[PDB]
Amino acid sequence: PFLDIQKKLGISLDRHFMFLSAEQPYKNAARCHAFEKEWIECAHGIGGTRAKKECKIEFDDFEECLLRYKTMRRMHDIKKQREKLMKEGKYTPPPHHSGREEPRP
Amino acid sequence: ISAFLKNAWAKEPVLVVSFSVWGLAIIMPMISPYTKYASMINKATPYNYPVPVRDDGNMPDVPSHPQDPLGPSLDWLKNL
Amino acid sequence: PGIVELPTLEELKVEEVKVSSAVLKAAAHHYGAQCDKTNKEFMLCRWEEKDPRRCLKEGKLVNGCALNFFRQIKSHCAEPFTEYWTCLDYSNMQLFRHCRQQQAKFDQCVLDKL
Amino acid sequence: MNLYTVIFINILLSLTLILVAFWLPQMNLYSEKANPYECGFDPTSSARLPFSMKFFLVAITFLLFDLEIALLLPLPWAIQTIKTSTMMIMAFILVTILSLGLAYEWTQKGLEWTE
Amino acid sequence: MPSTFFNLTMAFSLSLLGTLMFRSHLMSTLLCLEGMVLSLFIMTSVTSLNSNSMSSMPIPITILVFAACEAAVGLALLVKVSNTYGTDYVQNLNLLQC
Amino acid sequence: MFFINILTLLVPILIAMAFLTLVERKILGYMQLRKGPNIVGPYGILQPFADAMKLFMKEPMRPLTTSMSLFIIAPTLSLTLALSLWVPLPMPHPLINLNLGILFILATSSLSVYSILWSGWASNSKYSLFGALRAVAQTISYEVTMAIILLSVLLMNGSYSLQTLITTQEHMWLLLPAWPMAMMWFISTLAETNRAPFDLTEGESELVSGFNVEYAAGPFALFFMAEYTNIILMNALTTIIFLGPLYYINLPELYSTNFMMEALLLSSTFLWIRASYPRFRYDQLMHLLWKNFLPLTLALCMWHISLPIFTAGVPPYM
Amino acid sequence: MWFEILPGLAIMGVCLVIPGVSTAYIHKFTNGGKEKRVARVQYQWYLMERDRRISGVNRYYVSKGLEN
Amino acid sequence: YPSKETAHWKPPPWNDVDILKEKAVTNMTLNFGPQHPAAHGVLRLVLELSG
Amino acid sequence: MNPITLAIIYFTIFLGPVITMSSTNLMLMWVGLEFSLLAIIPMLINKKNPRSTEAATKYFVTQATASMIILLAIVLNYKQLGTWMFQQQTNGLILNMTLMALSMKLGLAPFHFWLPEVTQGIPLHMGLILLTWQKIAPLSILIQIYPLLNSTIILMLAITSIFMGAWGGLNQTQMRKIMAYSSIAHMGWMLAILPYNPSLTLLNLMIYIILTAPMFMALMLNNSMTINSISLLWNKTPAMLTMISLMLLSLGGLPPLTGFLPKWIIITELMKNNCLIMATLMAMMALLNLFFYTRLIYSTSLTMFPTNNNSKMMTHQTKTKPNLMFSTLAIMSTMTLPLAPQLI
Amino acid sequence: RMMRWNQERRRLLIEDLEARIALMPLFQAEKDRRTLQILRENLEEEAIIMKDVPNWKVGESVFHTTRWVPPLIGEMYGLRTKEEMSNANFGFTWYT
Amino acid sequence: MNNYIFVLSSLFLVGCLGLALKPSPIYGGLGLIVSGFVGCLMVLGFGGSFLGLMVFLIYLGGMLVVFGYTTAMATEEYPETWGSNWLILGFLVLGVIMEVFLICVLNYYDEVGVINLDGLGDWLMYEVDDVGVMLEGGIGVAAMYSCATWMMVVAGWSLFAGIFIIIEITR
Repeated sequence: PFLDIQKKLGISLDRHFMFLSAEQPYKNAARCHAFEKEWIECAHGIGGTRAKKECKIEFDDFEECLLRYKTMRRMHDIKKQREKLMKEGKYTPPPHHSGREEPRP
Repeated sequence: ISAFLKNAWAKEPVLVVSFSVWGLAIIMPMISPYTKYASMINKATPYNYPVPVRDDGNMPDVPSHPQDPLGPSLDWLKNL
Repeated sequence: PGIVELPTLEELKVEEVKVSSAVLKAAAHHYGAQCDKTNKEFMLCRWEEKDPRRCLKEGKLVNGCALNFFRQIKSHCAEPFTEYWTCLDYSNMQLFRHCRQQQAKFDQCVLDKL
Repeated sequence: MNLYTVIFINILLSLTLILVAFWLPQMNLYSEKANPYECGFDPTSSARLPFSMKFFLVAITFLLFDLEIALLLPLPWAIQTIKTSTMMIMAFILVTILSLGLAYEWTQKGLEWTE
Repeated sequence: MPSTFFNLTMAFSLSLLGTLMFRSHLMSTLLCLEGMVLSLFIMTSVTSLNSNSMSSMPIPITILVFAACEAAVGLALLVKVSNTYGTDYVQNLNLLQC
Repeated sequence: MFFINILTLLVPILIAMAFLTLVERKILGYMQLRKGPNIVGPYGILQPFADAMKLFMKEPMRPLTTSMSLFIIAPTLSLTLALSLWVPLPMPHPLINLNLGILFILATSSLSVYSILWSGWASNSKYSLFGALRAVAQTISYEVTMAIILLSVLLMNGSYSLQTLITTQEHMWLLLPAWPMAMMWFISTLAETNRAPFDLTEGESELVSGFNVEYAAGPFALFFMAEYTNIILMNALTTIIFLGPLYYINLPELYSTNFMMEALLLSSTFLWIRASYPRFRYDQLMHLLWKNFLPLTLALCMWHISLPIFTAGVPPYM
Repeated sequence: MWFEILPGLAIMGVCLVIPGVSTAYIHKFTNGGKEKRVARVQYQWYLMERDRRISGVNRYYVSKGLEN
Repeated sequence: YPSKETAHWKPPPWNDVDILKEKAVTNMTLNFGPQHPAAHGVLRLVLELSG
Repeated sequence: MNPITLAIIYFTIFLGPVITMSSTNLMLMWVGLEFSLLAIIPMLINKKNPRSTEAATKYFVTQATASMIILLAIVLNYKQLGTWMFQQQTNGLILNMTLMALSMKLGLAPFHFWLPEVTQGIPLHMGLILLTWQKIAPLSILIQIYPLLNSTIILMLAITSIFMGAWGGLNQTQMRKIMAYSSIAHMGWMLAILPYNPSLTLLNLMIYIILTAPMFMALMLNNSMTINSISLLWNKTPAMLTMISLMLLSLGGLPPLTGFLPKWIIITELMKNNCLIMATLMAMMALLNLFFYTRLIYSTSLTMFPTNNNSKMMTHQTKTKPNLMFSTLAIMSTMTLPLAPQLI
Repeated sequence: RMMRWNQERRRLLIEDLEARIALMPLFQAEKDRRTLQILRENLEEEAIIMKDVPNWKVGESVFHTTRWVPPLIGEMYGLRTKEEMSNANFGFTWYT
Repeated sequence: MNNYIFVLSSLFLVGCLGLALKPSPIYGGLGLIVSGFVGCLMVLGFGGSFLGLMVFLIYLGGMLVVFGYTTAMATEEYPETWGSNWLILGFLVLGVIMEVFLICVLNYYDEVGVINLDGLGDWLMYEVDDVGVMLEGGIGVAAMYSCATWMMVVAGWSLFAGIFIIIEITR
């Protein structure tokens, strides 16, 4: 913040709900709690300029957890190949994936 | 002001009632034994799981079994 | 990057309760009393490891304890328990307040016999 | 799926009644019958012209009061908190501020219709 | 989520476009602003529900409150311009050219 | 089967409304020292059927200046909304069990007003405009306090679910804890249904007929069907919220029948009032509400926020 | 006389009793002789789905007790 | 620097008040009758209403 | 306005920016923006004349659109990074839109056509607030995100506004519009130096405020609002001419006066960063400002314009309007270069 | 009366929530095994489907970290049928 | 059901398109009512509840007041609908077809990206706490009474100041 009134006075008007890893009602952690925590603890201390290069792995994991682009790519590719193989006639959907399974408790 | 209050009581009873009820809404919570118990009850209600904590051998108060005497007791809620 | 390490279908096999939600509710309180150490060890495993693949051996002990508990009930207090959880199942939200008498019967039966 | 089914059933019932009402009756359409109604005499002017609203101020004030309603509607879940004192103080401040705004408007003649 | 966010961003874009190009009535411009408000609230709501971030669900309601306050101010300004000129046409709002 | 349940919930409600019309006419006649409908069928039972057939066989007008789309849509919306609102009401088991049933009721009721607004604007007639802009003020009046009253009463229920009120009133009516609010809620229902002493959107005396002046035949009949169904609905909501029937998990029939008795009582009281009182003016209504109920309503909401705390009687959630 | 008002009121009373009684009966009929299990929380949904998978008929109302 | 357009421009008013072409107030003209429930059948009260 | 309205409205105008500069959360900065926007309008439309209403409407529409664009930026940044603050990894388009919308709020070109009209419409004592106090919040929002801004976009806007303000100043005869255009030019400098060293952006903001407030109070003194009107101060109030001349020249930016320090230091930083072309062009075009200030100086202080018969009674009557703050700010703005090192 | 009745309801709610807490460990283990079985079935099928696609690592994670990441419903029910997927998406929202 | 959410979002887009084209304010209000309903449905389908219902309520109230204002001020002898103006009609159809074609283009260029019509409905919900109890959005919103009181303070002040501002603008 431009003027650090809150840090100066020791109060926390709005600094406690900045990210997904902050305290949630009834201790229900948000999606990607672990990833965000890792990224932020990695990036503490070192400046932003250094973090942008030295916490990149953590940030990449975090964005993957939150948006999930690569997961969508992977599932799309798997189901695309499934469709191609099925149209060719070289694959069958197993019983458990088809609709009849031995349902587990 | 006895005169103005007495007149208000008859000519604008609605506002007299509203202001009186608002005043009571503020006054009573401070003046009441039971107020402390609301937060205790809401803390008693167990929405989430009680997470066990590993016994390092030097934790003397937290019990080992739920039926052990040690630990918080809701007798106060039972006979509030 | 690395191949995930899912456990095999064989090691994800264990004898399972196969008893309905009403039954579990009716048996909950005594099942929370007895079978405490086992469940609590498994729960600590879950929370400490954070990896579901690393607590399977303890979860199966949880299942075994549940089976033992229910086998004991079936052996001794079976009929009162059936009455109790029938009455519970009938209720819309499986509320205890509706079946207290049958609850008293079951509780007395277990207290004396077991 | 049940709510969608029942709402669509209601829609279809209403629309079916309308269609029956429009295709069953025997009709005769002519200009004098169709022309608008105004106590037996022809319209001195169309009804699309500006129509002054004499309660515009109260109408706008309704917007803000309804948003206050929105702010207050979480109270039933709020009371299930642990910070009961904080919740009480905040709700009391909110409602008292509501009352003060209404009182100022009243004393300033906001609610008296404009002539 | 992805398709929904794309369509919602397009909706906000269209409402912004509608606001930027006028069409005589100031009331319609106010309505376009109000529609952008709707789209933004929906964006925030879906984002929070997707992330299970219940600490950020207090914020869409603040968006609604402040958007309502500004909309009320806009309506009052419409009332004043109407009192001045007899209509809400934006053409009449051209005095300050000089 | 769900469709059979839908039929059992719709058809009886519509018939009950149909005969609410007859009951109104006969009660008013007797209170005014006349007998009312009693020649069409035995004791006038067939009067609603004759009326409905006549209305749906009369030619539906389509006035030239009107906007056909809205002029046709509005009645459909009125009937659809009035019928829909009966969906989640526990009697004692709701057909559809909604967690936020009260908010759903409020949303549907609020959208109800748009039927009147759009019909009046689409008529493109001066009396139609008068009716529509009177309905606007009627809404601006009741809507401010309806939400607060529901909040205050639900502050003893702990959740917006309707079914929870069945348990809330297990050992007592909510009327006793909140009789001051019950009265304000009753007047608010009187206003919302647009009925006397608050029937200012269709007041025959002032506007030949309001929003419905240009409507005729079946399109017209839908408006009145929705009006009377809404009367029954709102009195049912009052009966469920306040004046809780007797619920015992052993017999839901007891709840159903007791609810019927009380709902008929209140619906009869609506007509009682209609015949007993004059008509408010459409600025006096707003003044009444804003300057009498709202000052009291806010104080009562404050007090009912305080009550669960200083009495340590927080409602349970779930 | 005021008695002649009451035929219409009786028709009403019947027509408004049918909804609730029918709903209760049909809910009980279509949910295995037991009132419909309300799912007002993910916990209740999970319990119902567990029963659905356990029953083996893909029905949540079918209850398996100690015998299973 | 006057140009083609700016010739018709005029200096702004000293006080910000600007003399405006009068806005005639056109009250609506309702026909409270003849056929009205309150007109007693034969009155064409030509009401001139504002709001 | 009754006292309670004055208290609440002025307090909200003061609150908004303070919230913006003391909020760590983007939604709360947006809340501060909305506070300022809502609260200013009644002060603008206080007069209730036809021009005032139109000025208030223009302000409302423009600022509402800007606020919505900023809110879109905030929401999309949330969608991306699960947080309420802009990070180095934030998508570039989000920052571009934020800069663009805060530019619209600030009045920078090419989103500058709205400011002159509103300033012309509104009275002077509110023109001061509009051209001073309402810029602190948006510029604070930018400064809090300075390391991530786009040099190309910022320099383009800055040079555009310098050129546009300089050219617009010449034509106008109205003092209110002249001060609007001066505002545009100085903001152009501020944003030009923002991405490189925001300390100098804040220095320029301070000096511009400290120079504009005295000038606005000078205009308020005799409600002067035109070149012709201000030309009569040699008769109505001779004393002020010296400081008015000095202050206009400073705003223009002549060396001995303080106005040089902002421009000189900013040019120095830009040259350090190798921004030679933009620095040269901005310095060159900042001289039209001196031209259309020198015309004012000629009209008021150096030449004596024709007066009226009735000014004699203005002479007769007494005056008690100039404040202490006028003298303090005017001297401390036009006689402080020798203390420049302490300022930067 | 409302105070006393509400207090009674609070006690009953605590009792029911305690029953849930007592039973939760069993449900957590069952869910663990079920989700792991679903994941491994998916892996087997993926092994067959993507046998000959040029460059595919069958069990490759999309995450650098080796920590366990809970599987989201898309992964869990992706290869199953539209019925199961739509159940996972709407079973609770669309009521019971 | 697979296309449920995408259809709702497209309907929202169409309602917003109509609003942008800006017919008479009456039709604008009607269009925004439909759009608010569809948005509430989208939020409901995304696991929300209180937020969707609140948007619907507040928007119904807002459009009520707006309609009242339009009948008085924003009115014309011949209000223009969407279809009345041929340019509006043509651009309505153009916008609909343009969005259809843009959807196709984005799908083709990025088979998986902003839009995944193939695989649509497979990513609506990501995670859910299966055995939880307190996960309802009303709880998060009510948090303003405990953990985010600053939000309440600022919003309440906004409404309070709104009262005075509105009165003095309308004086």
